[PDB]
Amino acid sequence: RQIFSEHQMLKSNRQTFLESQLKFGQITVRDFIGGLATSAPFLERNYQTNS
Amino acid sequence: MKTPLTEAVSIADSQGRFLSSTEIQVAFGRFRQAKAGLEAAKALTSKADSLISGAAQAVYNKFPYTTQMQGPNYAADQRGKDKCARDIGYYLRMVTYCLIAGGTGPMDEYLIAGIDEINRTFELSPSWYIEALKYIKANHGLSGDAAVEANSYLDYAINALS
Amino acid sequence: MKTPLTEAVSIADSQGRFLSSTEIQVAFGRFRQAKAGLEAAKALTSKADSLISGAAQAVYNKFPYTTQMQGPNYAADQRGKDKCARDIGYYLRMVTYCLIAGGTGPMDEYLIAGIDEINRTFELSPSWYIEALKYIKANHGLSGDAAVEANSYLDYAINALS
Amino acid sequence: MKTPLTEAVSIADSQGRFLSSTEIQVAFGRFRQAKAGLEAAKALTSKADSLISGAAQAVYNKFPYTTQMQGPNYAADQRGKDKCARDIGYYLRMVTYCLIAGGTGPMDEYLIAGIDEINRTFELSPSWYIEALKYIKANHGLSGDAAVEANSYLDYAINALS
Amino acid sequence: MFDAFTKVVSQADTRGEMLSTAQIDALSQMVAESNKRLDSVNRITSNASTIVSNAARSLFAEQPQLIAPGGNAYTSRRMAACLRDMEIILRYVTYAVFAGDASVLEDRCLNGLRETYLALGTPGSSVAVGVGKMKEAALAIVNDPAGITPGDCSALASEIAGYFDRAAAAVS
Amino acid sequence: MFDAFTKVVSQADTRGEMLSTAQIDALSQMVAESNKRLDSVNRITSNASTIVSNAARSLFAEQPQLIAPGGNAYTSRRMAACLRDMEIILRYVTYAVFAGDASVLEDRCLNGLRETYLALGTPGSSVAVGVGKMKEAALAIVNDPAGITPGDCSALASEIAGYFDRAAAAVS
Ligand SMILES: *[C@H](C)[C@H]1/C(=C/c2[nH]c(/C=C3N=C(/C=C4\NC(=O)C(CC)=C4C)C(C)=C\3CCC(=O)O)c(CCC(=O)O)c2C)NC(=O)[C@@H]1C
Ligand SMILES: *[C@H](C)[C@H]1/C(=C/c2[nH]c(/C=C3N=C(/C=C4\NC(=O)C(CC)=C4C)C(C)=C\3CCC(=O)O)c(CCC(=O)O)c2C)NC(=O)[C@@H]1C
Ligand SMILES: CCC1=C(C)/C(=C/C2=NC(=C\c3[nH]c(/C=C4\NC(=O)[C@H](C)[C@H]4CC)c(C)c3CCC(=O)O)/C(CCC(=O)O)=C2C)NC1=O
Ligand SMILES: CCC1=C(C)/C(=C/C2=NC(=C\c3[nH]c(/C=C4\NC(=O)[C@H](C)[C@H]4CC)c(C)c3CCC(=O)O)/C(CCC(=O)O)=C2C)NC1=O
Ligand SMILES: CCC1=C(C)/C(=C/C2=NC(=C\c3[nH]c(/C=C4\NC(=O)[C@H](C)[C@H]4CC)c(C)c3CCC(=O)O)/C(CCC(=O)O)=C2C)NC1=O
Ligand SMILES: CCC1=C(C)/C(=C/C2=NC(=C\c3[nH]c(/C=C4\NC(=O)[C@H](C)[C@H]4CC)c(C)c3CCC(=O)O)/C(CCC(=O)O)=C2C)NC1=O
Ligand SMILES: CCC1=C(C)/C(=C/C2=NC(=C\c3[nH]c(/C=C4\NC(=O)[C@H](C)[C@H]4CC)c(C)c3CCC(=O)O)/C(CCC(=O)O)=C2C)NC1=O
Repeated sequence: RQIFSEHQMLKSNRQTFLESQLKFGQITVRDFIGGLATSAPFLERNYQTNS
Repeated sequence: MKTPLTEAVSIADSQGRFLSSTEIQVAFGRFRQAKAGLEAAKALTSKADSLISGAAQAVYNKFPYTTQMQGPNYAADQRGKDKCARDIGYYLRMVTYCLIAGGTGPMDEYLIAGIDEINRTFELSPSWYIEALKYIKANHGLSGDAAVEANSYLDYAINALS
Repeated sequence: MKTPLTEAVSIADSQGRFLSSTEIQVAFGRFRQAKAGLEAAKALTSKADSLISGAAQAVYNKFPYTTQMQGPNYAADQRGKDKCARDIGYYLRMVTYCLIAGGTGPMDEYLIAGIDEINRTFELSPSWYIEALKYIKANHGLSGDAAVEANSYLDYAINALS
Repeated sequence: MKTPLTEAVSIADSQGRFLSSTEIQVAFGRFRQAKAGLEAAKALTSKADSLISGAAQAVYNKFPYTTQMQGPNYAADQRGKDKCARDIGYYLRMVTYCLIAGGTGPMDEYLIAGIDEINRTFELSPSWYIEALKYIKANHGLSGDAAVEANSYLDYAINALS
Repeated sequence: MFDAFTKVVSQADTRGEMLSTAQIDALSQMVAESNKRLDSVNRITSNASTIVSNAARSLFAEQPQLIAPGGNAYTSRRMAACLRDMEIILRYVTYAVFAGDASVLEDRCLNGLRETYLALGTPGSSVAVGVGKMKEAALAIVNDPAGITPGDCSALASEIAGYFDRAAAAVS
Repeated sequence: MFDAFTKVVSQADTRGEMLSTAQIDALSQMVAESNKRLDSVNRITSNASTIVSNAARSLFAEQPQLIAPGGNAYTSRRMAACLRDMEIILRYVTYAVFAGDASVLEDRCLNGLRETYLALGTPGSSVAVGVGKMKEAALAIVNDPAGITPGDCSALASEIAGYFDRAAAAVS
């Protein structure tokens, strides 16, 4: 909700591998936020449509 | 919009570097693909209306309950059939758009990204669209490598559906 | 047994003459018909059991009172359903027989000739069989000219019913 | 596990403060709820097996195609009916668990969180479960405020389904 | 972010005195009808997905330009975002009629979403008509007493229609 | 994270010399059969959802204890996570046979996932049998020819079965 917005919480945007790494404690919440902000759906929808 | 040249530019931009021989390899490969893919897209454009009607009839054949029960999600009335065959033509048009674009980008941006919540909200079974795409990939009548990559795009739509 | 070759022989016999070019025109036409009709009859033979169950379920759906009220004419008990689906399969088998024979003769001799007095004596509504034949002609799943003449035979059975 | 006492502790912990009168208001309200909800859960426990069979029969009645067509997702064979009525009893057991827990937490953790992708992968229509939950919420036979909040939990499951 | 009670408390603190008696009788009647407020709120809440699907169902039957290619809600992703926007508006309506104050609905949606729909190119008229139809269907779903004791929902139809009209006018 | 070519480059750099001729003829034959490698990936990839559903379909027919209450894959959420774990394993198999090296499959899932399944209480035996059945079905789906040119798939059936057995043994 913080990184994508509510309208971008689609089943197709979900990073299932990052969620399993977070739930297993392999990555921090910070690294999860970095993984979301560097994800393909974020870059396509939010980076490519802006200056 | 995952198309090969766009994603090559995205790779070179995120790396912060100029273009290398890698993107030119991507390019001679993309031109090799398009050299048959554009004519295959034109052939699908020719056979499109009969393919849409055949897919709709095969969908009514495999799922006969949708023609019978009263319900605005089902195509029992005529407006269901108009809207229904409209989204058949939508699926076929997205297949041709991905054939021209050279990647799964157009279907991923126009169809896939919200299709799950739409079928959840509207009581549409995705298996109907799977049956229609199977009929299209059986009956498109292409041959060779164009036929294989057309079947690749349709199978990608099937795997994105269910 | 109104089949085209039989009635051509009956015409030539009642006229007292030999065969002419008229019967040979009838013959090249009949062979043209059978050249698709035999394969369509085989396809109906393949889809027959599911069509019978779907027609019985559609008949129970449109007329739900027949499943509820006690009566030996109604299919409330199990023997009514066995006999009922048996005469569904009877109707479908007569449709396939007329598809092979090339005329309405087999249904006219096996079904139509006494069906009115039977439904009169047994308190069977013919509208049940009309609903079942409508479901069959909607759900048989054929295509093209074979589908049109299959619908012709089923519509003939409907018009003979009511 | 969204239950009222758990979420009150989560509020007081995330705020970093002690418990206030707000959580005690939450508590006298929760005890007021449980004072009828536990007996209503026992009554649902009593009527559970007949409710499960009635829901399965209503689901077979509204969707008769699932009993007919061959397919491992459909309950045509017997193992489909065993697994099917097993997940009917699963839904009813989660309803009773939320009745005891006092919140939608148990169904949200045991049913809802993955049900969409499961029905997507397995070709299960959620409308079957909506019909079954509608039959349960019609036929549970409770009365009064316990009946209203039972219908609340079942309607929550329906809205989470579609 | 205000209740009814916090609204009376903030007004009494801005006055600087204690709460007057007539406001306390009004709040006592509010405490008597707050559960009454609630019954509509729970029967409004339970049918929310049906409400938003029927609202989009009538809206896209009414304005087929949005479904038409090039339309604002044409794309599958955009159409899912459309249903998400509608469901969010209905949820904050239910929150505002839970707390009994429109300040939560104002705080969470209204001041920004008009500018958002301008900047997005979203037609404010269609979503205004959709919120109006959703509110009409919501009061129509709330007002029917199916398996409910006989009571009076008058003033609360008043309040719910007020919240829906405030949302539809702040959308524009 | 290695290719075939980067593997030969790293080995030649650890040797410190240039690439020998026989390795270049091997890489030329690899470049000739790399598209051949590709057809399996192309036809392995297109049927992936059918592969994982049939694999879980046979596995949960085979071990009904997982579906049984108290079983590890009993809960709906856990069962969805189960199918997700299987689909991830199949995807990294397809990546490793794309790049022609098992180092991507090692890097991505093998090292950690054994300890993950120990810590979770996940039975490694069932998922090992499921990856084995999925690999058997994957080679069975890849090997059949429909309107396909006659070709020899032996060393690539060899390589794909190697990748699947490496995954199943690293799972344990
Ligand atoms: C359907 C009723 C109408 C419609 C909806 C529509 N909205 C969007 C995109 C956005 N909507 C919002 C709105 C909100 N975000 C919030 O957080 C809140 C309050 C909590 C509200 C009210 C925002 C921020 C966006 C943009 C970002 C996003 O993911 O959703 C779209 C899609 C536009 C796009 O290009 O994606 C649509 C279609 N539009 C219509 O056509 C109807 C009139
Ligand atoms: C409103 C559109 C219709 C209406 C409602 C109405 N309700 C009441 C009284 C009660 N309603 C409830 C409901 C609940 N209490 C709970 O704890 C829950 C679970 C969340 C529910 C569903 C209850 C319990 C009461 C009061 C206490 C009781 O019933 O035991 C009234 C009259 C009483 C009051 O003002 O609260 C009314 C009128 N009646 C209509 O005619 C409208 C169509
Ligand atoms: C360009 C990509 C694209 C797709 C795929 C798409 C699908 C789509 N199909 C819809 C409805 C529909 N979809 C169907 C389709 C069917 N139902 C059946 O019984 C048949 C099996 C099948 C015929 C193919 C029907 C009948 C409706 C109208 C039902 C409704 O009110 O929602 C709707 C809701 C809009 C509306 O209500 O009119 C969307 C968004 N829209 C898009 O923009
Ligand atoms: C080959 C052509 C052929 C046809 C068509 C045929 C029909 C036929 N159906 C009969 C009875 C029946 N027909 C029905 C059928 C139905 N009742 C329902 O409620 C359902 C709507 C419908 C199911 C399709 C039933 C249940 C009976 C048994 C009732 C009886 O005692 O007479 C009978 C009387 C024989 C008997 O009593 O068992 C005949 C002759 N027989 C034939 O030889
Ligand atoms: C505790 C909460 C919970 C739920 C809800 C649940 C559902 C659930 N139902 C399943 C299958 C199934 N679900 C159904 C159900 C039906 N199909 C029909 O035709 C009927 C309309 C309906 C009967 C109610 C059937 C027949 C299967 C077996 C089909 C399969 O192989 O996947 C599966 C896959 C497991 C398997 O294949 O055996 C899950 C996870 N599991 C859970 O742990
Ligand atoms: C990219 C590589 C990668 C792998 C391999 C991976 C595995 C992985 N599987 C997990 C859970 C799981 N994995 C399984 C799978 C199974 N359990 C069974 O019963 C069967 C034997 C088997 C089905 C084949 C199940 C059921 C869970 C759920 C455990 C739980 O949620 O409590 C979890 C815990 C967190 C979570 O799923 O949401 C991780 C991290 N994660 C990764 O990021
Ligand atoms: C990404 C889109 C794409 C595809 C799909 C593709 C496939 C493809 N497979 C080829 C060859 C081939 N493909 C096969 C595959 C097999 N033969 C068998 O009998 C086995 C069962 C099976 C492997 C399991 C064989 C044997 C050849 C012979 C030519 C060669 O070695 O490439 C070739 C060589 C050039 C040509 O056919 O014109 C193409 C184009 N090329 C593309 O650009």
